[PDB]
Amino acid sequence: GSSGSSGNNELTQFLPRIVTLKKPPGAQLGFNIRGGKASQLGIFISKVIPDSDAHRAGLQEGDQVLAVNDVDFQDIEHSKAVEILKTAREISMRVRFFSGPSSG
Repeated sequence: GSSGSSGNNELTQFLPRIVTLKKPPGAQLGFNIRGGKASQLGIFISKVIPDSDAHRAGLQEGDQVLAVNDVDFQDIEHSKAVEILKTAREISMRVRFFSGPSSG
């Protein structure tokens, strides 16, 4: 199953956002994913096509992918992360700010 929240909310602070993609007919994600081999690492926005749904969705090299379509992306293979996204008709992963206000 799948459940969400409807209405209206806008309080950016430290909450994970939802980057949903529609993906047009004849598209290909529009970005790559890095991190993940065997250890665990994480699935982050390796690269984003400068003219894709993600680029528009507001994706930025760094937006860590917590989970994708419920499935967690904390301990998953790269290919899987690539496959899932692809296979998955509709992309709906959980991302969140993974960078402080410039340490120092």
